[PDB]
This record gives sequence, structure tokens and C-alpha cells, in this order.
Amino acid sequence: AVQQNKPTRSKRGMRRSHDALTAVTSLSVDKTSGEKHLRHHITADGYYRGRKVIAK
Amino acid sequence: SNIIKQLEQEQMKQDVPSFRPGDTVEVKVWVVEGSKKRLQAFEGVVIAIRNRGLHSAFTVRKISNGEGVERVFQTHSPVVDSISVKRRGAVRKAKLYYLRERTGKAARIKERLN
Amino acid sequence: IQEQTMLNVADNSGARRVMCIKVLGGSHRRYAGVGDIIKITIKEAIPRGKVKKGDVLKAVVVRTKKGVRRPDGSVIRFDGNACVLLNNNSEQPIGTRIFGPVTRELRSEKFMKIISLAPEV
Amino acid sequence: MRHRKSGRQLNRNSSHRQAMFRNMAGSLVRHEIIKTTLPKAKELRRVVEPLITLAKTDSVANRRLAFARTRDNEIVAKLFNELGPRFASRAGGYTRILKCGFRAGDNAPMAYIELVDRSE
Amino acid sequence: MIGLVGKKVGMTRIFTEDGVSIPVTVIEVEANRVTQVKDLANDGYRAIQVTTGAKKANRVTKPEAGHFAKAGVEAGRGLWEFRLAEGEEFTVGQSISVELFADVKKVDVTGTSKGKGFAGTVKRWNFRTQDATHGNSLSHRVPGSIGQNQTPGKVFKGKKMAGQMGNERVTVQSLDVVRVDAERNLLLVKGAVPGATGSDLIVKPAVKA
RNA sequence: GAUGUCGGCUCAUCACAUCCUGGGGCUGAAGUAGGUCCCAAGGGUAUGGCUGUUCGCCAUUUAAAGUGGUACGCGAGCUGGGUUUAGAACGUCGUGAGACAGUUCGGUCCCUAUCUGCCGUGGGCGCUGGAGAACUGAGGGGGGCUGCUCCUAGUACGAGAGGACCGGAGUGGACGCAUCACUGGUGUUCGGGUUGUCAUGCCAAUGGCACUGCCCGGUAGCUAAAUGCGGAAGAGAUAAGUGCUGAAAGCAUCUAAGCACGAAACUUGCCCCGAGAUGAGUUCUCCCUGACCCUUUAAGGGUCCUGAAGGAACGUUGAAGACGACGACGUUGAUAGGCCGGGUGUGUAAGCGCAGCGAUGCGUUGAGCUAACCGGUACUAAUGAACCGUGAGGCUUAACCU
RNA sequence: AAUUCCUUGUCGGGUAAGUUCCGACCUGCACGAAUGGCGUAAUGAUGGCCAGGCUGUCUCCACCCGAGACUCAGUGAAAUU
RNA sequence: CACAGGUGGUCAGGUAGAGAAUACCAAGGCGCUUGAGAGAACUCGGGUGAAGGAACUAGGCAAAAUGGUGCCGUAACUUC
RNA sequence: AGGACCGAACCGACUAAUGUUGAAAAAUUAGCGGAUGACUUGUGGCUGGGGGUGAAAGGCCAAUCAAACCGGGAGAUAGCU
Ligand SMILES: [Mg+2]
Ligand SMILES: [Mg+2]
Ligand SMILES: [Mg+2]
Ligand SMILES: [Mg+2]
Ligand SMILES: [Mg+2]
Ligand SMILES: [Mg+2]
Ligand SMILES: [Mg+2]
Ligand SMILES: [Mg+2]
Ligand SMILES: [Mg+2]
Ligand SMILES: [Mg+2]
Ligand SMILES: [Mg+2]
Ligand SMILES: [Mg+2]
Ligand SMILES: [Mg+2]
Ligand SMILES: [Mg+2]
Ligand SMILES: [Mg+2]
Ligand SMILES: [Mg+2]
Ligand SMILES: [Mg+2]
Ligand SMILES: [Mg+2]
Ligand SMILES: [Mg+2]
Ligand SMILES: [Mg+2]
Ligand SMILES: [Mg+2]
Ligand SMILES: [Mg+2]
Ligand SMILES: [Mg+2]
Ligand SMILES: [Mg+2]
Ligand SMILES: [Mg+2]
Ligand SMILES: [Mg+2]
Ligand SMILES: [Mg+2]
Repeated sequence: AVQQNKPTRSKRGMRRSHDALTAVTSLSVDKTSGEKHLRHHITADGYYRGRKVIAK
Repeated sequence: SNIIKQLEQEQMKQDVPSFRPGDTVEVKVWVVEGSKKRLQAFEGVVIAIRNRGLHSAFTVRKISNGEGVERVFQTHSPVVDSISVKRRGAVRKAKLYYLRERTGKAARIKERLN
Repeated sequence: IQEQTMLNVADNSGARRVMCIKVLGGSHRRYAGVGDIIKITIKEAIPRGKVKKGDVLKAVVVRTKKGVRRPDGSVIRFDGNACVLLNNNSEQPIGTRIFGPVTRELRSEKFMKIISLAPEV
Repeated sequence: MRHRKSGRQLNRNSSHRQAMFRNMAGSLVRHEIIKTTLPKAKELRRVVEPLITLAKTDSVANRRLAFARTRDNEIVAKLFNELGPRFASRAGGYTRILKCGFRAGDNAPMAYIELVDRSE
Repeated sequence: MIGLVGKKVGMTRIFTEDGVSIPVTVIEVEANRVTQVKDLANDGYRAIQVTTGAKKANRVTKPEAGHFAKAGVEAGRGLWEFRLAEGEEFTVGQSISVELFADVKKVDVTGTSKGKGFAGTVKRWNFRTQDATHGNSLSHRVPGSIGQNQTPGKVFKGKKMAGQMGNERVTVQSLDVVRVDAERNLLLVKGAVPGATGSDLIVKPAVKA
């Protein structure tokens, strides 16, 4: 099973109309620190929902 | 479940004796026959066992006229009426299906005895 | 119970092995049991008896391994499939005696002559 | 269909998916902290707590049974003695997960499984 | 007449004095409260909309709470229309219960479905399997031949072939009514209706005899 | 510069010269059963023995085992038995190599689907302010089979033998849907037995490996063989047909005027989809009512302040599920996990005590362990925000209202 | 009949039913005696037929354990046109 | 090709075993140069299957089954 | 004693599935045949193309065989595409 006609460069583009990437809906920040971390998980070092887990 | 089990705990008969995968028991069930409605007895041996609330069975092996028979009673069925024990035995198992291939001398099961 | 299938004789004459060659009761009918008519074919038979190997008649399934269930759900089963040969032309048994306990499912006006023999239920 | 079926198979035979957790279990009981996969974490969870909940009682059988699983008399000692009384009053949640995910080799999501009373 | 919205959870038995263990699906009707009446002057048809559940009043959009308010507000899993004829109800929560049934042996019961999804012929179409042996290469349980040839050209519509199995209305019709014991808000039937417990059901008098 | 043969399998779809069931005319049609023709394509329309067979013959069923078109439908779907390769042999022909529309034993069946087309399932935009819902129902699809028994009535009919109509009741076969409450299956995530061997120092107790090592039983879930329901009635308009009153055509006539019945076909009734129904419909509820400028002026464009309803995103997850989707919940909490109690399932743990030389037995003990289950419980995880979406809705006419 | 065209010859056996199979008949299209005739114990991954056991081969498929398929991250083909 | 193929000789521990079979191990050497999830149809390799039991099919193809030692005992036929 | 029996190595290749843009230009997996013999294997040698070798299939003679591979006659000839 193979293509009978070379798919135009146009058809290709349409097929890649759903391949577009997604942003991040903006990420949150921390209270204890200005850590610009991702929602629901550890900051760059050890913070999260305030507090500060994971030694150093 | 919380609403149900009530319609079950409301049906479940409290008039039922002990049991065991080795006992004999003599289940006395209705029959109706024709115009009558006697009470047929069933002398067998419990191999399988209920334990599911309203829904429950014993499965008794008898072997009537030279032919092994097996019946699964619905413990809480009005057609069950009474149910004796006759003889309790030591099995050391929960399901004695390994009896569908035994017969006298081989099917023998040492009584309970406490 | 379904084509082929070896059943035992629940009566006398031409006992032992008898193969079912057709499940009567309608088109594409799958299996039989409880108390249904079946096309039999004596495979063993006794030296004397009333029928001999090769005979093609019909019979009633008196006992099955699967069993039978009644309202409450309680089921009754036997370790083996037994049946009774009956006159081809107009039903009714051909044997003089019925061996083994039957089921109250045969308490029908026709299958009467059998439920009235020794055994039980 | 998985309809109402509990338990995660990860991607291997139960055989393997037993000792990998048995090691990861005693591993947690040891360093009290671990950085594994999120799924492989939300699983190790209901594998140690049952052990700690078992550690609640000193006993002499719950000890052996504790040795049955996690074949390490080392950690079974850590249990009953440490985490045992450590959570002798703890209701049940003896663990934290602290997500973080995103590993190098694989875009796999990691996590930080740790005893609730680990911070000092 | 009209019907009532309930929740599945049943599947039990009820032994008769005679000795029959009747199957049964325990549907629960917490009484439906007509949230709105529809006339042929402001709608174009005689219909009644009710409710039965009780939303946590936390996941209810204001446009919803406003709807309930417009009438006899009291939250509820959702809304349900009920085409009625020759007999109206009070626009305000007339609070109808399982008592709506009694001398009604009909009933239909309409749940969601089963939810197989996986689909695949042989299971969602009862197709046949090709010899699991005697050769057959990678073609055991598979469609095999969906069309004909050149003459036909394409593959006729409706052609059975895998695809999502489940999640779809589907009723039952008939079904006897074991007990219409209100109070506890219960309705028992002969048994076997779509849904998998908790699933919203629409039990109404059978359209057929 | 290749359109793979016959049969089988799997899956079909159409025709009507209809096999069954339905409606009728004539009969050398008593009845019951037939015969032949007309109408009718809704639905249904056999398992085996022999052979590669198709077919056919035969056994035994059924209400019936329809005929035909679809590349003698179907190999980028399966088979490779027949049939054209190369091996070999027989009969036969030829001096012979070899040959046969003769036979015989043996003999590699490829393709990850771009386009159309189907089956499912999403992502856009459009429906003219934006939302959350509930509908309406144009249309489209699904389903349409049928036996036997009984009552009518052993009546009508009939010399009897035999034996209805019509109408009603019950229970089946095959098929479809659904659901696990029952019966069972499975259940390598539960419990136990056991063979070999290795290890944890040894005893004891355990764990690894040997198909889950072999095996016994089994929870939830999923299941069929299990269980419950369904192809209906009834309407409309008809077919063939039967006719009424009726002239042409002094009568006669079903028709020319004019009326009435009439079948599983057609329209509807039943179940499902369904407003992209661009002819994009309807009803209920909810939200936004700050300032300015450039202007090449009804066309805007642009700025700051504002961001609601609701959505989405993330997290805990589901009887939902390939991914998307759809549902529940997010501390105003039972959404998952854990935890408690119970259930169930296994089947009486370990330790100790005692009896026996011992294997082992009894006691503690019906113990111990126990999952997807039930009831409950914030112990752990479901963070305040943040993101999107705005700021009163074009014109023309009509109706009201002012 | 590894040989028979008519051919599923005819009969018997086996089967509920056997164009195959076995035993016969002889009407050998077109067997036949070292391009050997007819037999033959044993042997055979040899051709045909039958039976017991056995079973998911099938009636009719169900559940479950693993490797793919599906999802994400990295690398990254093909015939064809 | 850092390819499931091919390649001659030597050595030969423990338990069980007839054994250079086989299973579990010693010495020793390895986990096979993409991983992380999910728990779909369908394909591949397996496990268990009610009742029936070759009805399958060209054909029991494939499966399932049998499986050891000792002893008892064993037909036609035969070149003994 | 035995071209004797069962069965590893070793030799071989009857069956099925999978592979068929393969892990592989013939293999993998589960079965299978021989296994003191016309057995099997290492090293080196000898037969050369109309020639070799062949327990005979036209089989093998470097993934090539009804006449090898390489260079030449050579721009063979091509009433065909
Ligand atoms: Mg293992
Ligand atoms: Mg192949
Ligand atoms: Mg066309
Ligand atoms: Mg016609
Ligand atoms: Mg036929
Ligand atoms: Mg064709
Ligand atoms: Mg192919
Ligand atoms: Mg062939
Ligand atoms: Mg040849
Ligand atoms: Mg046969
Ligand atoms: Mg002969
Ligand atoms: Mg000759
Ligand atoms: Mg010769
Ligand atoms: Mg992939
Ligand atoms: Mg990728
Ligand atoms: Mg490598
Ligand atoms: Mg079975
Ligand atoms: Mg056959
Ligand atoms: Mg067949
Ligand atoms: Mg085989
Ligand atoms: Mg095998
Ligand atoms: Mg030898
Ligand atoms: Mg050998
Ligand atoms: Mg050499
Ligand atoms: Mg070569
Ligand atoms: Mg020249
Ligand atoms: Mg040239």
C-alpha cells in the first residue's frame, strides 16, 4: 500500500494543523519564596506550597 | 448496598443451623408433586459452600440409584424449609470437588469428632 | 445435547453407548437436555435386548451433567448424561424399566410412563 | 477493559513487579526520601504504609511476616523500632510525594516520595 | 402517564410465598420536583421538567441556580423533560414521588449504557472467527472482506466494523414492577436494565402492552 | 512494461422469474391437505456422510432449506484441497529427447494504506453580544422470522376416517439488546498443598528460581452456557382482489359519475442518532451599563482603565476511555491512596504446651493471612493565585410604547 | 490396480448416511513375468482408511499473563510519485 | 551492521540425576546501547476453560495427550 | 557381535507457526531423523568449463550453472520496442 500521487506541500500543511504546540497556561509562584515554579510541584530548590521540603 | 442489604437482611432467614465442607445434612425441600405438596428430603454431603448473604448454597453430593447426583440449594429459599446435619466430618478443605472421583472406601471422610 | 455426544441408557434393552445424531425441536436448534426428544443411534446394545446396534430411533434426555434449575435458582445435576429410547412412530418409551433417578421436569402427560418408575424425583 | 480494576502493572510481569517494589520499599524505609517516577511512586505508597501500619505492633510474627515481604532484617528493624512508634499514632498517611517530574533521558515524570515525619 | 428519574444500584432477589426467587433491579426515586412546565403558548408542547438529586450548591452555575430559583429551587443532579398529555402540573416543585406508580405494571427504564469502548467486531457485532488453526495467517478474529469488487466500488454505509461499544441511552420496555414501596423511595422491577449503579435512569410506564 | 484460477472460509449487498410466513381468483376446492395463477422482497430460509468440488446422491432435521446479479461478489481479508513449474512412477504414444484436457506421491501464497470509501472519535470556525442548560424534531438508522400445545371445537364439514375457519391463551427454536442478582468460567494482584534446588549462620520459619515450577480453591471486574426484555396491537393509504348503486349499451356492468372494504410490502406506531436543519430553530436562567484620541468619517483604527457569566489549565480520579472526549472531586473535601470496622476467600498461622522413638497428631484455634468489595474516616495528596473570555449587542421595516 | 476412459462399474463390509477405504467379481479403454510377475517377516519424519485416548480443531467463544499496537521524550527509514 | 546465523581444540565443582539431559547453584561473566506511561481493537507467545468431544478440515493441521524404574503380563504373523 | 535398540554432544532437516521493507539474500521457536558408522570433523592436497565432480536432482563447481567468473573479438546481430 503506497501513495499513488505525491501529496502536495499544501495537503501536508493541513495535516500539520493540529501539530501546533501548546503554551503553559501561565505557571504559578511560591509564597515563602519568589520561586517561579510549576503548579503543584517543587520549586527550583526545595519549596512548593510555602514551607520548604527536600533539604537544600 | 446501604439501601440494599436491608431488603436482604429483611429476607434472610435466621432459622439455619451450622455447616462445614464435610457434614452430611438432610435438606428437606418442598415438591408439590401433583395435587399434593409433600416434603422431600435430601441426604448428601456438603462439598462447596455459600457465604454471600441472602444468596447462598451448599451443593450436596448424594448418589441415589447407583448414579451420583449433585444439588445446589439456595439456603434462603422458601423451598428449603428445614435442614438437618446428621453427621459432621473432618475435611481440611473448603471445596471437596475431589470427590466427584472417589466412591465408597475412597470417598470416605473421617467424621468431625470434637 | 448437540450432535454426536454419547449418552447412557436410562432404561433397558440395547443398553450402553447411544449417540445422538440430531437435536429435534426446530431449525438450528443447538442442544437439548431436561426432557427433550433426541434422535438416537444405538452404539452398544446388549446381545439380546429389544434393540441392537445400528438402530436409528428417538429418545428423551432424562439426565444431564449441566443439570436443571428451578425458580429459586437451586440447581440439580447428575454426573453423566442418561436418556430413554422411545418408539419412533408415536413417542412413549419402549423399555419395561427405568434405571436411575429422574427429574420432576418429566411430569408431563406424555413423559408420564417414566416418572412412574422406581427411582425418584 | 480495566473496569473497576485496582493495581498498576507498570510494564512487566508480576514476578518483576514485586521485587522492584520490594527494593524500592526498603529503599524508602532507609533514606526516608526517594526520587522515582510519579506513577512508580503513587504505587510504592500502598506498599510501605501497609508495612508501617504493620510496624505498629512489635509482635514476633508481624515481624517475621514483615520479613516475608521486603527480605531485609535491616529495615524490618527500622520498622517496629523507628517508623513503628514514629507513626504509632499516625492515622495512615505516612507518605508524601512532592512532584517535580521531567527526567533527562526520558521525559518521564519523577517525584519525591518521603515519610511525613522526615524533616528532621 | 409521566415517568420518574432514579438511580441504579439494584440487582437482588425477592422469594415468593410459593418459592420463587424473583430477580430485581432496585431503582431509587427520591421524588421529582417539577422545575418547569412547558405549554403550547410559550414552548409549543405540553411538557414538564423535573429534578430529583441535590447538587452540592457549589458546582452549580449561577445560570442554573437562577433557573431553580425561578421555580421551586432545590438543586439536583440535572434536568429532565417529561412529555405529558391531558393533565398538567403546578409550575412549582409539585414534588412527585415513586407513588406515581402502583397500579402501573408497565415501566421501561432507560439508563446510559455499559461502556465497552474497545469495540472490535465479534463482540459488538457478534461476528464469526476464522479457524484458529488449519493455517490462517494473522486473520483469526478479524473482519475479513468488507466489500465486493469493482461493480460496487465503495463500501456501503452501516457496514459493521469495530468502533466504540457502549455509552448510549437504550431502554428495556415491559419489565414487571415487583414493589413500588415509596417512603424509602424505592421501585423494584423484574431485573436487568442498563447502567452500572449510580447511573441516572428514566423509568416510565411502558408504551407497549 | 502482469486485471492471481476453481471450491472452502469471513463478510456481505441487490433483483424478483417467491422456498417459508402474509392477502387473493379458479379448482377435477367436503374437511384436513393440495393443484395452478395473481399480489407481495418485511423478515426468515439445515446439520452431517462421500468427494477439492460447485453440484450431486445419501442420513436426519425445518415453517422453509428459493433462483439469480454483484470481476461465475469477496487473496494489498484468510485457506491452497482441485488446477500449469522444476522431483518421481504407472497406463498409453514415440526409435528417442520427450508427450497426455489420463492417473499417481511430493511441491515457498509478499505489501507498515497516501487518495476514495466505510467504522469510530476529536480539533477549528459558523450559527451575528457572551454564557450554562432543557428541548423541538426536518430528516437518517435499527427492528420486522416463526413452531407447537390448549380453548373455541371433537364443533363446521363428513359415510365415516378425519377434521377446520374465525377469534383468543400459553410455551418454544433461531436472532437481537442489556445486565452479573442466580448457575457457572476466568481471576499469573487472595489463601493453601507440594516436587527439585539456592539462600536468609543453624533449628524453626521464610523468600528466589524451575510454564504462575506443578497443583487445589477463589474476591472484584469481565463474562455465556446464566438471567430479564424485545420483534406486537393499533392507525393511514393501498396491492391482487371483492365489491355497491350505475349509464353509455330498453338489460347487463366494480366505473364511465359516484361510494366501501382490502396484505409481513408503503406512511406511522416501537428503539437509537439527530439544528452544519448554513432553511444552523425554540424555551428557561446567568453576566458585562469607565474614560479618551487619531481619524483619509458610519468605516473605522488605536490608547489607558477594566476583565463578569462561564471556560480552560493544573491536581486527586472514574463501572469513561487508544489519544482527544465525557463524568466526579479540589480543604465551603470523601476525588484517589492509606487507615478503621465488616464481608468474602482460603482453611485452623507463628509461638508455646502436650502425646508419640519418629513421620506426625491434639490444644491454644476455626486460626492466620486476605484484592479491585461494603460502611466509615482528612492521616497523605487534591495551594492563593494565574490564563482565556469583556465593558450592553449592525442596518431596514412592522408591531406595539413614549 | 501408483494401470479402468464410461466411473461414484456391480456386490459384500464398515457408517444414521462412505465419489475415499477393505474384500470380491472380471466388461484388463490400455497388467504380466530381471525397461522383472505374484508374494513377503522386519523396517519407514513414505501414500490411503479406521478406532481408543485426547483435547478450544469445532459448536461458540470467555477470562487472564506477557511482546507490539496507543501516549510522551530522543533518533529516524521504505516502496511509490 | 556493535547482524538472534557460522566457527576447530582444551578444561569440567555442589545438590538431585543413568548422564557432558535437566532444574537450582560455585568460580566466573552478565541484564543483551532508546527509555517513561497506558492497560484499546487487532497481530504475536502463553495460562485456564461449563456441556459436548473431530460435529472442525482437503486432512485431527495445530493443539491436548503419552512419558520413569521394578515387577506381572502381552496377539496375528515370522526369515525364529 | 551388530550399516542392532533408547538418547546428549555431533551430524541432519519431516511438520507447524512466526518472519517475508526479516534479527537472517533460508533463519527463530516448538516438535522431528541418524547418533560405532556407506558416521562425523580439523589441516593440507588433486580433478577447470563442453571440462571437472555427481549413492543421479542437471545436482554442485565462491549468494552465479541445460555449460562458471574475468578480459578480449565488440559499437556481435536486433526485418523488434
Ligand atoms: Mg517465575
Ligand atoms: Mg506466511
Ligand atoms: Mg462510481
Ligand atoms: Mg410476481
Ligand atoms: Mg452438503
Ligand atoms: Mg470471482
Ligand atoms: Mg496475503
Ligand atoms: Mg494444490
Ligand atoms: Mg517431471
Ligand atoms: Mg469418520
Ligand atoms: Mg480393491
Ligand atoms: Mg509394467
Ligand atoms: Mg521392481
Ligand atoms: Mg510505536
Ligand atoms: Mg515519537
Ligand atoms: Mg548490541
Ligand atoms: Mg471444555
Ligand atoms: Mg468430518
Ligand atoms: Mg464440514
Ligand atoms: Mg501434529
Ligand atoms: Mg503439546
Ligand atoms: Mg544404530
Ligand atoms: Mg538414536
Ligand atoms: Mg579443507
Ligand atoms: Mg552456487
Ligand atoms: Mg567483429
Ligand atoms: Mg550492442
